[PDB]
Amino acid sequence: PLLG
Amino acid sequence: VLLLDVTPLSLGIETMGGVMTTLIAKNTTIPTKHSQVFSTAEDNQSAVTIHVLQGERKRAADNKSLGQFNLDGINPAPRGMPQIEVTFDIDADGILHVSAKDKNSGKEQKITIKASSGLNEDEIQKMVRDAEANAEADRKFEELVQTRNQGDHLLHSTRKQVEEAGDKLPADDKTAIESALTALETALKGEDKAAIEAKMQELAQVSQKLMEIAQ
Repeated sequence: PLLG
Repeated sequence: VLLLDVTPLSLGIETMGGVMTTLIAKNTTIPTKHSQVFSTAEDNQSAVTIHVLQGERKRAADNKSLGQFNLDGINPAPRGMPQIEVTFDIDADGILHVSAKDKNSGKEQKITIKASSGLNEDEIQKMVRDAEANAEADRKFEELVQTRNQGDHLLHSTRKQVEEAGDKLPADDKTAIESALTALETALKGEDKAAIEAKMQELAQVSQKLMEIAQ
């Protein structure tokens, strides 16, 4: 559920 | 009705590891609105890239790019704490509105994607064909990205806990844990699922005192  | 307007392919975004996370599933009837809350990959991250994807492949790179856009102005925080709500909204006219809202800083950024964007009737069948053709490979990639994000979580959480611990941790434990974290960081760069799990296992075998202290 993480974005860079 | 004799007719349904439906999505021929999954719509979603790229998440950490270059995976497609689906917000609107294949064969969804329009109009439709779905949202999911995402967070930051790194400590003190000031912005997210929203990369919008159409397709059925697990690898972000193997799907059709509908566009991307940034949401800046994220306030300094530990990774995983900011709440970035992503909304995909397809109206009656088949236009896709994508929004990212920071639930702290209230900031919003959108991209609008015309009903005509993305893959043509043929490319859709070629994409659906590839999904099922490369299904085994997409599973293997999926559990490598899972393994990688578990190792990255273990790396980051362990460094945090070594610090909170300070003098409480025997020198012997710290040397052993420090060596294992270096070895795990190195293996996380690579592609070898087995080598990541081996370094994760080393860190867990040597970390028992640190885990007691983190109590």
